[PDB]
Amino acid sequence: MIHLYDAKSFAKLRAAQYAAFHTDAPGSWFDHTSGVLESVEDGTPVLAIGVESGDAIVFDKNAQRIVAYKEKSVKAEDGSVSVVQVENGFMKQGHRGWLVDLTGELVGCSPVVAEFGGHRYASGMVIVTGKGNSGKTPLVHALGEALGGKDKYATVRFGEPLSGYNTDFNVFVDDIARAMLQHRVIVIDSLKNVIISRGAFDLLSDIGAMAASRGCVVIASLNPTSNDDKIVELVKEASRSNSTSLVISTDVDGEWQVLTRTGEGLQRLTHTLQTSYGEHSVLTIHTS
Amino acid sequence: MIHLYDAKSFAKLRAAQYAAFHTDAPGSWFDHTSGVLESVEDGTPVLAIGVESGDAIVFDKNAQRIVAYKEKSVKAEDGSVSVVQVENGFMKQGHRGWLVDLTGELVGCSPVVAEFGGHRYASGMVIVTGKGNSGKTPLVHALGEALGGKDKYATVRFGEPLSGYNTDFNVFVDDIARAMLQHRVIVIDSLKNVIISRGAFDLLSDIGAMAASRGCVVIASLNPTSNDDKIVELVKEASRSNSTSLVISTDVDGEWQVLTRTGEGLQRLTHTLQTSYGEHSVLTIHTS
Amino acid sequence: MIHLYDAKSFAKLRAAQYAAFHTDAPGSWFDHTSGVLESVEDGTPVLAIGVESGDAIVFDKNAQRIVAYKEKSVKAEDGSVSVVQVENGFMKQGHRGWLVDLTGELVGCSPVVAEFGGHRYASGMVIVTGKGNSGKTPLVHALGEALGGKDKYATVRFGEPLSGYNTDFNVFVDDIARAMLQHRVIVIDSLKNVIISRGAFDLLSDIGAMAASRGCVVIASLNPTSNDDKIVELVKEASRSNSTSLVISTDVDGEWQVLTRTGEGLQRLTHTLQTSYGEHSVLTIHTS
Amino acid sequence: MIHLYDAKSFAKLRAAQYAAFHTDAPGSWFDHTSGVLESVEDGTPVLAIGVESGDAIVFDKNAQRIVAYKEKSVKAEDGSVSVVQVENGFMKQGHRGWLVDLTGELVGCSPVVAEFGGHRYASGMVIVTGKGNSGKTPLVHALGEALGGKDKYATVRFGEPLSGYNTDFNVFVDDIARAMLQHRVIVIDSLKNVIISRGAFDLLSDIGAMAASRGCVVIASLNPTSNDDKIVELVKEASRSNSTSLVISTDVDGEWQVLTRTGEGLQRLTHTLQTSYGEHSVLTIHTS
Amino acid sequence: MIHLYDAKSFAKLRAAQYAAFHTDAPGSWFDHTSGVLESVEDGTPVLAIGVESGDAIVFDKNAQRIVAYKEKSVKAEDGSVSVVQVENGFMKQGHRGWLVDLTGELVGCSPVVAEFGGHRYASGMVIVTGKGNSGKTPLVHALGEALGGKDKYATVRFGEPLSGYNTDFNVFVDDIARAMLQHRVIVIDSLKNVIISRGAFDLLSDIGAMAASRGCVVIASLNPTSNDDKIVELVKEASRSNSTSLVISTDVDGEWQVLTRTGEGLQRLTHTLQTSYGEHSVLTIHTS
Amino acid sequence: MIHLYDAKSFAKLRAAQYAAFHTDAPGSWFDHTSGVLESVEDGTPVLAIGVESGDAIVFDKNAQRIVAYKEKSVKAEDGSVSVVQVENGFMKQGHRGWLVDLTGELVGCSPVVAEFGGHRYASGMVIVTGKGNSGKTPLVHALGEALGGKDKYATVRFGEPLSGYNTDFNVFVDDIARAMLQHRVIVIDSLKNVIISRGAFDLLSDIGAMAASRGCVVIASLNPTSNDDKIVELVKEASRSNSTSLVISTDVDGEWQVLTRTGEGLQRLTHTLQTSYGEHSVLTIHTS
Ligand SMILES: Nc1ncnc2c1ncn2[C@@H]1O[C@H](COP(=O)(O)OP(=O)(O)O)[C@@H](O)[C@H]1O
Ligand SMILES: Nc1ncnc2c1ncn2[C@@H]1O[C@H](COP(=O)(O)OP(=O)(O)O)[C@@H](O)[C@H]1O
Ligand SMILES: Nc1ncnc2c1ncn2[C@@H]1O[C@H](COP(=O)(O)OP(=O)(O)O)[C@@H](O)[C@H]1O
Ligand SMILES: Nc1ncnc2c1ncn2[C@@H]1O[C@H](COP(=O)(O)OP(=O)(O)O)[C@@H](O)[C@H]1O
Ligand SMILES: Nc1ncnc2c1ncn2[C@@H]1O[C@H](COP(=O)(O)OP(=O)(O)O)[C@@H](O)[C@H]1O
Ligand SMILES: Nc1ncnc2c1ncn2[C@@H]1O[C@H](COP(=O)(O)OP(=O)(O)O)[C@@H](O)[C@H]1O
Ligand SMILES: [Mg+2]
Ligand SMILES: [Mg+2]
Ligand SMILES: [Mg+2]
Ligand SMILES: [Mg+2]
Ligand SMILES: [Mg+2]
Ligand SMILES: [Mg+2]
Repeated sequence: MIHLYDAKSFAKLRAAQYAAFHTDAPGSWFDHTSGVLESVEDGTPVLAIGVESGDAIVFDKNAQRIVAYKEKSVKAEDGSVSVVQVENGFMKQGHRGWLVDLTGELVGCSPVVAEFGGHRYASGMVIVTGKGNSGKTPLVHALGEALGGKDKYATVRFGEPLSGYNTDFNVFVDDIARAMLQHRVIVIDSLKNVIISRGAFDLLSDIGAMAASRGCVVIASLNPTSNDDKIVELVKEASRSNSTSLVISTDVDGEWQVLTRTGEGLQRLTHTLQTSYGEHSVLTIHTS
Repeated sequence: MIHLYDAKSFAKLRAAQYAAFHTDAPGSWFDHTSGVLESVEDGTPVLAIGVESGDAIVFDKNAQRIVAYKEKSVKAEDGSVSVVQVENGFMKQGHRGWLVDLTGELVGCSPVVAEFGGHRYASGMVIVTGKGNSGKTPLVHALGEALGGKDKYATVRFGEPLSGYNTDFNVFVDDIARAMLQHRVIVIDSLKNVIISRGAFDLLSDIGAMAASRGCVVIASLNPTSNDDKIVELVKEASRSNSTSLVISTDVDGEWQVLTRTGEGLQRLTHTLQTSYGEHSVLTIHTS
Repeated sequence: MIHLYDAKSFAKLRAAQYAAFHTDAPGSWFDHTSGVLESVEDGTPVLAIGVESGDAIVFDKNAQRIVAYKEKSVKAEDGSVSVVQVENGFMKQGHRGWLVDLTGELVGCSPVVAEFGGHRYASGMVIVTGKGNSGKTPLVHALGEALGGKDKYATVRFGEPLSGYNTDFNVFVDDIARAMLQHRVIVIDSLKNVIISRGAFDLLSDIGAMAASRGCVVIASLNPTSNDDKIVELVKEASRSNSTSLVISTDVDGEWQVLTRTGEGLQRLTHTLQTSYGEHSVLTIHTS
Repeated sequence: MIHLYDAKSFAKLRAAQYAAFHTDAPGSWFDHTSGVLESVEDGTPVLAIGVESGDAIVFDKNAQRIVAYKEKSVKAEDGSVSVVQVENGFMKQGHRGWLVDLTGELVGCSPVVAEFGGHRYASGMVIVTGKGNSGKTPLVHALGEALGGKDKYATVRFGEPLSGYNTDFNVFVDDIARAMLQHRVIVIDSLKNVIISRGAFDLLSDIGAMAASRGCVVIASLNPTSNDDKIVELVKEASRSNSTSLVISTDVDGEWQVLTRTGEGLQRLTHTLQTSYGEHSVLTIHTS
Repeated sequence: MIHLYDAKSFAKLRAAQYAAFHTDAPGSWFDHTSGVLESVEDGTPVLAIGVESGDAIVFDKNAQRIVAYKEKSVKAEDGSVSVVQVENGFMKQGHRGWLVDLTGELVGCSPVVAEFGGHRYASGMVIVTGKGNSGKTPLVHALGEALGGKDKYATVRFGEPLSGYNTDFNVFVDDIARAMLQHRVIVIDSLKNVIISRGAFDLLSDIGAMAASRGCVVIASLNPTSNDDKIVELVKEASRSNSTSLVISTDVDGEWQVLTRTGEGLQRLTHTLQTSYGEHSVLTIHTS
Repeated sequence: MIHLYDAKSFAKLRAAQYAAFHTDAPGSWFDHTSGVLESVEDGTPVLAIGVESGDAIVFDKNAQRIVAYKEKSVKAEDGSVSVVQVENGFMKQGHRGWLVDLTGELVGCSPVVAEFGGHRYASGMVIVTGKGNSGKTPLVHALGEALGGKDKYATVRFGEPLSGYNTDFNVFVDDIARAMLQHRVIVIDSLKNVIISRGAFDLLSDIGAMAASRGCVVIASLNPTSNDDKIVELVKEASRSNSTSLVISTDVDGEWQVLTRTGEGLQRLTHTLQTSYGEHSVLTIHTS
């Protein structure tokens, strides 16, 4: 919905957004939205996501697809009306994204998802990309483990000529919905096949916000299949745009740069990462 | 409708347009159209706006969508006939834009929306853009506050990987209609995802005029996701074209230029803005 | 229809075409076609024009849209057959353009629409364009007044972020049909939003001839939203092509060049225009 | 249909093709096909031509459109089967082009259409083009008169902002069919609006052969609306390709070059033309 | 179908393919498939070829189109199933290409179609192209005669502004099917209008193989209508790709180069051709 | 489905993936999935693959197309639900790829398909490409024989102007499904005609993973029909992307480089190949 502000309420909002990243307990936001989701009435649509065609499928709090749901409406504080209707396994009415309010008046944040190596990481979309054929896969997985911390991280595999990899876009989105609905730390191996169909385009556009709202982090690998020219710069551009945080390779081997958007209109941060390989290509991110 | 003129009536028109920006009390035009809107018969369509598909949805004076409305016509002074019909929540007949006359014979104006720091600002579409990754978001919000003055400004959020941001174009237009129907000062955070679908294209084309007619100002952020080359110049071009006023960054940090179209065939004005950051990235525009 | 010629009839045609611009009383052609139109049977389709989709709407001599009209045919001298049929507010049968013969055997002319400042001006399409952000709007209006002479000129407003401006293409064409059917001098403020949909493309293609045939002049503003490069030259090219006359800005401030096509295969003329601003940006074209 | 050859029959064919241009009486071929057409059964489809959409309309020997024609077939010498069927004013079955055999075994010719100034001219498509804004219209008309000789030439007007010009593609093709069915010399003023829709594309592809087969000549003006760069060379290229003969302007004023294809695999000829203007821009081609 | 191989069967295959070009009696393959075709049950579909739309028409051994054919299936050695069904004159089921097995286990060959001037020529698609406006038409016909030898060669005419030339793609494919079904040597004058519609694209893709399988040769003219730049090189590229043999012009007048693919994975051969003109542009290829 | 990991389970996965290529008995994975497939219930869909249109056809364990299959669902460990439904010979419900789990928890592998010349080769997609018109066909076949070892390799022929070659994309995919379902080593001669339709695009995207999952290797020829410029580098790029292993030609004649992806996030290997020709172009890869 839309929000109204004057100098005073605006200053309160910014402080709140600033706190959501800098002072809130890492992962607290995720815990909060988890509570919101489980309090939702059984059978209630909570998430709509677009499929390849452009239509969208709907899920409930248990990551189960909703096939039929008689039209229902809701009136917001803003005075706007939200309406949802699922028919024949497709959203007849409604919009893509979260179908229940997780944020409330607190919007425009990059909820702290985790803390590691002396740095706070934001939830939302995190694109790992840069100089082709580098160690992007090893890096997303190490990051997945580090940010998961005490928790296991979820892995969504898509579009790679390796065993067991799904290459059907509709299964892919189904995997993403389940992931964001049930896990704080998520890895998507190769966004290569997405970058275009309507559903695919919808994904670039919706994922970051969906994740940021849930308070989860989606760490996606994006190796520029394109040339080895300054075309990567265009990819890196289209990435800072659709991402909450960016992670790109550098001149120095094993080194990556992390560019984080800490929130709406807030300062963008940058810190470095040093990594090394161990047995069976398991990558480790040096902390201290 | 069309209007006829001879040297004398034309000179009267120009003086009137000139007055609408230079001498009218700031915000008076908004107040006037507000009165026109509330005098409208209950259930009467007042605004039609295109959705992604290209079809358009219709609203009444209370920003409530009209779903069914039996065909009805009206005969203008021009002799032309206006017809509106809504069926199944879509305009069966009519046109995009205001469905009731707010301007009358006084057209081609840039109604003064507010006065601040010794400068008058025009209503209509205001695009804030320029050298990528600058302080565009902080700037639209400060401007929102400044022009709102005694009033709160409305904020429409769209297409950013931040928490609570809607990424569905149809919700977006719904948010814009409600805003222009109820608030004089409006901020749209990121027009990035719009720039293309038919509805999106319709938006660039219709917004400025819809706002100018209402007498409200829509301050939209437009960070060129494109290259960091002279591609921004093309964006800045496509912006002077669809905007009533333009605000672009300069060589000097914190400094912006405001290019205003004061009205049909009237002189274009330019003045400078100096800004600075405070706590939690709240931007302040220096007045005196 | 098609016309046959031998050296002698051809010479008579050229003399007639030459006369239609050089010796006929300015505006006499308009008066003539007005008479032809009013003699048309009531309810008879006289003008068909394409809408955005590509379909076309039909009007009668009073600029009223025809919604239903049972198929009817006519046999020309050429032996060809003209057929018109309107159903559900759309041309089921027929062609775009004038649906009744206004020209007869006298075709390929640039009927003199007016005389001013010692120069004769042709009817048809007149595009005013050149070096971006110049005084194109002030210029079309001054021209509108000058060529209107004793008569008021009609103003069609479209696609500008100013108050009261229509931004819906279908209303636009409706405004153009009414204008050409009832006024000898017409101004279209901004063809910017047209230059593409089928209806829009149809417009560039049909307007000049429709106007030339009616004997009216359509003075359209065309500010190249494009770059500030030699892209304007391409616009200026696409303009000499679809126009009867061209008006472009020069190196010298306030000066414009008028390139006129005086008729089929006839000589193209060029003369200069000196202008200056007065109060409220009202432009004046210096005569003597 | 397809034809079989051995060295001997091939040599006979080439001699025949050579004769069709070099020794046959100018215009004899046209006379011959005229006889073939008038011997055709009444109501029999003889010519099919594509309209803008891609569908095609059918005509009889009197240039009257056929609206309904029950399926009918014919077996050729080749063993192939020709089938025609018209329903609802459109070819349900059949192909574009001549629907009755005018050529027989004698194909691949450029029938001499006329002789003038000591040169033989071929029937078929003749494109007049070159350096923009030159005297193309005056040139096609003089050529029309010269090649018409004792006969009047037919003039098809299309896509120019002049009075009486049709701008509807479907009327255009209707005009072309009637012309080729009834006149040996034809002028098409401006192919500018054709160069793209399916019908338009069909035209470039079919006209030359239709004309060559009939034994008539279609002299079309093609002023490159495009740049004033070496883009004209690309137009001149696309012209030698779809034309039987080419006529292009030179460095010298009033001078044109005529490049003629004398027949299948035969030598291409070139000769020069000197022209001058008289009263009312009537152009004259110097003979002796 | 698919074929299985080990080192030994593979070596047998290669020897067989090598034999099909180097030692088999020229034209023997054509004779063989002719026998296979005539042994086919009456009314049995034998060839399917795509029309402009993308659908395909079906023919029987006598080059007669099949309009209705009740679904029928066949089980191959490979275990795969072939199914054909024609309804309303279109392939409801089946695939493009030969509908009966002509090759068997012997695939990947370039059957020798003829011997002339001390060189063996392969069946399949032969594209004659190179430096624009050269003697391509004279060359395909001389080649047609030479390879036809004791037999007449068939000529398919398409897309040229000459008398009697078909310009309808559907008639064209109909002509090609009849040709390949009844003649060993075939000439297609101008593939210019094909190079794009689906049917046209299908043609480039299917012809070479259809011809190679039949054991006939299709000699097609392809004059690059494109620029006179290194764009011909791109055409020459797209030609080596879709052709069995390539024939291109050289620096020396009258000289051409013949690049032949002798078979699957086999060596590509090249030899030169010297030609000269006689009366009526009949070209002769010098043998001894 | 999605998989969850912590540092420990992740390390176990990587070791397992590493083992699938480095220590498992060559071809053991293929044998394993063969067992899984034959244990599948009769009539059960096991593989779905896209056809040109974009729809997909379904096969059972015997490579027989399924035409009708009443909707059926399955619940995975992940909690996700797999659903399949075939109607009118097309997948009404389901996804492209394997319809039964062959991998299980062991995903992201490059199963060793064979060992030869002291090197292990991975299953999945193998693209052979590089400097145009080289010995790509001889190379894929030698590789087919070498990797087949004790077994015969399967050969799928497509899009080449040679005898017996299928040029219909739908037959092609039918050939690929049968191959991957029944043979460990597969050769596809020319992917040239695929590189675009939806089905074709689906193929590039799905094949590698389908093969890797089955444990079979698809060796495809890809001669860049494109220029002879650095366009091949772009092809070589689009190839490393969709391939499990890459084989490209070098400066040295007969020499090729083999770039292998050994598994998810694992090290990429490179080794060289020396080859020579024998009789009838049979290529031999030098081992010792
Ligand atoms: N032990 C290692 N030492 C150095 N580099 C390694 C090691 N293990 C893996 N890599 C690199 O990690 C990458 C493998 O993961 P992959 O997903 O295929 O690559 P990418 O991130 O470029 O998409 C490769 O570029 C590979 O060369
Ligand atoms: N306190 C500050 N001092 C200097 N720059 C700031 C400060 N706070 C925010 N910014 C800048 O404001 C911008 C943040 O808002 P954001 O919307 O993400 O950027 P943009 O306007 O480029 O779209 C960033 O470019 C950030 O670097
Ligand atoms: N009094 C004036 N003196 C000089 N220039 C003026 C004056 N009044 C208006 N203009 C110019 O006229 C133009 C305003 O009309 P507008 O329609 O917005 O421009 P354009 O013709 O470039 O589309 C502007 O370029 C403005 O700078
Ligand atoms: N008497 C004349 N002397 C010199 N040029 C002339 C004369 N009459 C006409 N022209 C030229 O003939 C052309 C007019 O015909 P038009 O159809 O508009 O041009 P185009 O052939 O370039 O399409 C113009 O280029 C004009 O300048
Ligand atoms: N007797 C001849 N001497 C030299 N060239 C000739 C002779 N006869 C024909 N030609 C050339 O043969 C070609 C004619 O056949 P055509 O099909 O029109 O050409 P193309 O092969 O370029 O498509 C022309 O380029 C023409 O100049
Ligand atoms: N005996 C041989 N010696 C050298 N080169 C050969 C030999 N046999 C075949 N070749 C080469 O192998 C290739 C033939 O297979 P083909 O599929 O047509 O080529 P490509 O791999 O370029 O697609 C050709 O480039 C040919 O010149
Ligand atoms: Mg990766
Ligand atoms: Mg912003
Ligand atoms: Mg203007
Ligand atoms: Mg002309
Ligand atoms: Mg040719
Ligand atoms: Mg090959």
